[PDB]
Amino acid sequence: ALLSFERKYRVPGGTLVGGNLFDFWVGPFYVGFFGVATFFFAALGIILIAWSAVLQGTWNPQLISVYPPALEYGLGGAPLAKGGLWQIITICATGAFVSWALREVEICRKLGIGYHIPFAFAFAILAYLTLVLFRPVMMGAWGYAFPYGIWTHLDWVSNTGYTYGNFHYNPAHMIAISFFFTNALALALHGALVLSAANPEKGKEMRTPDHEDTFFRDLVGYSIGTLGIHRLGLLLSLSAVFFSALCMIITGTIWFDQWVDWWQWWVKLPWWANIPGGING
Amino acid sequence: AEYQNIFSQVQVRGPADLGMTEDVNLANRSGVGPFSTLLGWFGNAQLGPIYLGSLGVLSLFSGLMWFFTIGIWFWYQAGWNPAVFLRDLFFFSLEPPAPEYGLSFAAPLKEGGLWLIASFFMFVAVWSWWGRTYLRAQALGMGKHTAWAFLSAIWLWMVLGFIRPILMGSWSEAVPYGIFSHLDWTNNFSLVHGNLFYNPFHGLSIAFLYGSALLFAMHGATILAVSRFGGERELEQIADRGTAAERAALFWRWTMGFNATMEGIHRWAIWMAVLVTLTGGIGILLSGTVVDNWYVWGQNH
Amino acid sequence: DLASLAIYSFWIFLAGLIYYLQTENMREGYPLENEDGTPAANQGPFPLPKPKTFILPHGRGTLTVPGPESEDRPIALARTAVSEGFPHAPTGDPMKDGVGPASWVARRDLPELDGHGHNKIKPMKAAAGFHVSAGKNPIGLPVRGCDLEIAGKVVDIWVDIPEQMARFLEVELKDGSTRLLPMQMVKVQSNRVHVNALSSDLFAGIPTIKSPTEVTLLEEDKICGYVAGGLMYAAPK
Ligand code: BCL
Ligand code: BCL
Ligand code: BCL
Ligand SMILES: CC[C@H]1c2cc3[nH]c4c(c3C)C(=O)[C@H](C(=O)OC)c4c3nc(cc4[nH]c(cc(n2)[C@@H]1C)c(C(C)=O)c4C)[C@@H](C)[C@@H]3CCC(=O)OC/C=C(\C)CCC[C@H](C)CCC[C@H](C)CCCC(C)C
Ligand SMILES: CCNc1nc(NC(C)(C)C)nc(SC)n1
Ligand SMILES: [Cl-]
Ligand SMILES: [Fe+2]
Repeated sequence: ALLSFERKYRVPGGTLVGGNLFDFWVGPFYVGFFGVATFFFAALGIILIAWSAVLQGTWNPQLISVYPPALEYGLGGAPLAKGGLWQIITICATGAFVSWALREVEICRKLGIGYHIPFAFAFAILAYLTLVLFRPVMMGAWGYAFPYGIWTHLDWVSNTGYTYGNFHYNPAHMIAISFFFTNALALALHGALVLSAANPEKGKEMRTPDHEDTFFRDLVGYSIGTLGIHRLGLLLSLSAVFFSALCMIITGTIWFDQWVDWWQWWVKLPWWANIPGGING
Repeated sequence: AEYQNIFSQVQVRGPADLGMTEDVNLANRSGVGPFSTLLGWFGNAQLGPIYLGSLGVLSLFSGLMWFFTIGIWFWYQAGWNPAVFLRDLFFFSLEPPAPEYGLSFAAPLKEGGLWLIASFFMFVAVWSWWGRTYLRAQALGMGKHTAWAFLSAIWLWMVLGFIRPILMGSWSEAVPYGIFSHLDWTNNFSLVHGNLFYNPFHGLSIAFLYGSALLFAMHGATILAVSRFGGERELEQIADRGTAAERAALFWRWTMGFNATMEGIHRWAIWMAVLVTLTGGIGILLSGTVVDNWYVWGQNH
Repeated sequence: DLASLAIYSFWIFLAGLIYYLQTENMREGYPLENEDGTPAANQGPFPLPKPKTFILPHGRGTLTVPGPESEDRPIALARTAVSEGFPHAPTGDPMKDGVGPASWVARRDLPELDGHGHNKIKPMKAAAGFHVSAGKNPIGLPVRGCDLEIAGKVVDIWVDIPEQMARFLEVELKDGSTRLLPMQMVKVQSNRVHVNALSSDLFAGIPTIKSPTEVTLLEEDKICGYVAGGLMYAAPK
């Protein structure tokens, strides 16, 4: 079925591959070549998870966990049961995400809007590929990647983190968190502001953008504006994920020690490093 | 290539907007600040004016007293040595009283009393500011959404610094005032409580923090993608649906089977972000007071 | 146990919050329709939200949503298929008819107003004090389509006054009339302004503004829609 204003937008065109062969919708969903590709990769990855589950001897989603190959496998293929299922499921995940993105692009072209959304979803994909592909390759083994299970992947984050002491001390981890925290702060404020102008005090007319500007000027001495804030939210979220990828791609590839050691570039600097007093002297 | 509307091609400067009067007392509104061509590439160029009423100055003064209290203690830990100050700035820590003193304000200055004085000033400074986000909105005839979402953040803060330590019987359970020390306190907190990954409220808080980055990336991209139909002007799209709103919704309906509206997405936004600190506060509040070990607790319930 | 009670309570709250949020996001576009325009049998599991009302400023009346919903304009499209889920082909010129990526909405035929009731968007020539403060000044530069021919010259910039930003470029054509091009569909360069969306001969097709010092929300949608429609429909040149 259709939204009341949707019909006028359901025209032929926009596809990158297949011509008009896959140029149709199932219910609300656009299909396209990349919709059948997504389905093929998602169908196959889910079947392989369920195969992994029959092998593990459980149906409980809380317990199902597809581990990657042992480290001793390096970057070779492994037998289905001992990491091969993870390797294929990862290939299927990657092809699904990339296909989902290319499908978003087809949808952008049909509606004549910018490609900002798939460009943005690509950063999430690159972060995934950092943990699952780029870092493991630079480190020498697929086993360094995270296992596909609801709780076992958390344990991976715990084990990987504590290999380098407190991971808080990773300077790129600090920047990423700063961007994450600032992102949620910004989203709360933007969502509030628009809502506060659209849904004002009882017995008041709907507010204008000038009110939105004036509120943030009164409160903080600066309004970034309607365009600026949507630019900012995009910048913050993307930056957060970029510095996430960065802080992991350097961990175990060019940095191997406890991360707290990084900060001696400042403390144990020759001139003030000897001076008596403070914490580190 | 195609222009992306991330940075402006041409800036435009005009008479500064002094802003909406409404019920604002203009006596407390400052003069207009100057324009920033650097900021103008990305957002607005105008700086100010700002409102600074009886409550805003109280907040500024208590916030500064907090900074000057942390600062005077950092200098004393440095032995009044400016070179040592810069080198160990991130390692200094105003720690709370030890457990022996419990919830008493009777601790000597050098062993946690100064922490209590800092905490007083920060308590006055945050609540003064929260009253301010409320009053600014009231005077402009706006909703109180900014104040109510701000209470969510204050709640997590209130739990870490005040409500949890009080139910635990000692100020020593509170968070120390230091860059690196507050991270170490955060790590010990999880170790002590049997891995905070297994605190279901911590996992919710993560879902919402990750989900805030997801949602703002989605909405920021969406609006920039329909800014060619004036989509950033969200209030006129709410009052009078334009093709910007329509295309945006259909992008997502076609992509994931369902969509928002121009107003409605900002409800998704305010809750996604608010639930970060709301769940997080609950989860911290329950650690130690009700559940000693989250991993253990998880394997039974 | 109290933590169990908390977590279980929250999942109850969250399902209630999602339900509320999804109905809040049905205040436009619903109820869903079949392809022939009639109301669809299947409407999903969430109910239509009970109406709300915004009182618009400057005597502009009130919007009730959800409520009586129509396109209130002719849609030049035809069904491609007997069953549902298939495209609808333009019966005419999709650019001039307003369909597909060239689409527009029947918005109020009045200009967006700022907070003091004046026009939000005005040409810089009628905007006391406004000048180009940074980047390349496009006024006086040739405007070039994607067939590389010159459609005209930029004669002004239309600015959003409250936000202080350039929204449209007013461009003079061969015949001497002018048209507005959205600023986020142009690339301003050191010696010309390039418009990837449109070929030169198609600039005259951009719908026109009634009054020469103001633009209505209806005209902006018609304009913006037509230009972005060029990415699909002018592309074979
Ligand atoms: C003891 C553990 C360590 C620690 C160890 C690690 C490790 C190890 C890592 C992190 C990483 C991160 N840590 Mg840490 N971290 C610690 C403490 C903290 C603290 C804190 C409060 O103290 C904070 C705020 C953070 C914050 C963060 C983030 C900055 C970052 C994860 C975001 C990310 O990468 O997104 C990226 C987003 C994705 C990967 C999502 C991918 C999405 C894909 C493309 C789509 C999936 C589609 C799906 C299958 C479809 C579903 C279908 C239907 C819906 C049903 N950490 C402690 C000190 N942290 C990680 C990082 O930076 O990785 C890049 C990382 O590897
Ligand atoms: C980023 C650094 C670490 C990491 C650190 C953490 C930490 C720490 C936590 C999680 C938590 C979660 N992580 Mg994780 N997580 C990582 C990478 C992934 C990947 C991936 C393919 O890249 C996926 C799909 C997930 C998915 C998940 C969710 C199961 C869970 C809630 C997060 C959320 O809502 O985000 C925001 C996204 C949305 C709001 C969109 C909805 C996404 C839905 C809910 C995800 C469903 C996943 C589904 C079960 C996958 C199977 C698909 C089927 C086979 C078809 N993570 C990397 C390896 N993750 C939390 C948890 O509670 O774990 C149990 C948690 O505390
Ligand atoms: C080893 C350490 C533990 C850990 C221990 C903790 C602890 C302990 C906590 C968290 C908390 C959080 N953790 Mg953790 N956390 C870990 C690993 C992770 C990982 C991961 C591995 O990927 C992730 C994604 C996270 C993610 C998160 C967040 C969801 C959550 C913080 C939300 C927030 O917004 O705080 C930032 C926001 C605030 C603190 C609000 C404060 C706002 C105040 C009022 C503002 C004052 C400003 C001040 C006056 C000065 C500046 C003003 C200037 C003038 C500008 N954690 C590891 C496993 N984590 C917190 C939580 O809620 O958990 C349930 C928390 O307490
Ligand atoms: C880069 C900034 C942030 C971001 C942005 C972002 N995410 C996005 C987008 C954008 C712009 C989309 O357009 C796209 C979307 O359509 O969302 C509605 C998306 C998306 N982000 C999603 C999830 C997601 N994003 C996340 C993060 C982020 N997304 C970043 C923080 C996260 C986490 C963990 O933080 C998750 C879980 C999806 C809702 C959606 C992409 C949906 C998709 O790709 O569909 C095709 C694939 C399937 C239907 C299933 C594939 C099945 C696989 C073959 C099997 C699963 C294998 C998997 C590796 C196992 C996981 C087990 C875990 C327990 C570890
Ligand atoms: C109308 C847009 N105004 C506006 N201004 C600002 N200013 C800062 C710098 C605090 C983000 N924020 C918002 S929402 C964050 N909106
Ligand atoms: Cl005030
Ligand atoms: Fe918005």
